[PDB]
Amino acid sequence: VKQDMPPVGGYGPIDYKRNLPRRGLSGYSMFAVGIGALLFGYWSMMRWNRERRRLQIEDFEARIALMP
Amino acid sequence: PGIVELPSLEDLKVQEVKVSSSVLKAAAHHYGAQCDKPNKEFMLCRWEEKDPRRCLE
Repeated sequence: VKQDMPPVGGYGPIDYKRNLPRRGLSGYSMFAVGIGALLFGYWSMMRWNRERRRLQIEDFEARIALMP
Repeated sequence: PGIVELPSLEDLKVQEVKVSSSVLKAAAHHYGAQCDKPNKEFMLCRWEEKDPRRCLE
């Protein structure tokens, strides 16, 4: 009998592919998302700014009527 | 040159409205609405004649 170490029954395949799935989407979608979220933030910032303008005018009314 | 004419302490003693300032701010809008009608006369007296000791009444 012989007791070397051959490949017992053959070994299966071994990959060597450059498998890069390319996660993400196209860049035009990235520009669309960026400009959309940016403009969303601009509109919300505009609304909050003019609300605080209203309250700032009310504080001006306080300092005007409080003075004499 | 010339002497100053500063008025008397017996005319310069009126009881203040000795409230604190935060409540004075908190009641300011209705203080400007109903009252503060004859003090634009006071403020016009001040801006026309720029002499405190002249418009103190």
